[PDB]
Amino acid sequence: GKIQDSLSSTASALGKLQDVVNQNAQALNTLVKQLSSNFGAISSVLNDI
Amino acid sequence: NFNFNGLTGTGVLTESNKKFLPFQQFGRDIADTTDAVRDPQTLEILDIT
Repeated sequence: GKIQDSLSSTASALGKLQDVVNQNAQALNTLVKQLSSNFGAISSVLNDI
Repeated sequence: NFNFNGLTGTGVLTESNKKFLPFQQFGRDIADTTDAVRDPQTLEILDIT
């Protein structure tokens, strides 16, 4: 009943799994957003050039 | 394929539940993934899947 209690109220102890999805998810968003960068081009979007 | 008044892309055009105001010409959910155009003739909102 304490095990049922401690995980149905507190959300902090699930942080170990929560990091792994978050460490996955931060890499995905920064993977896509690099297309907004020019790398010294006149435009970051490809279709304009 | 589609070309709009400055912005362009390629995909399927279907209906939508999202709403606009008198000023929008563009639409993206997160991290420059353009998905929503209210058309410049019928003034009717669409999605880009």
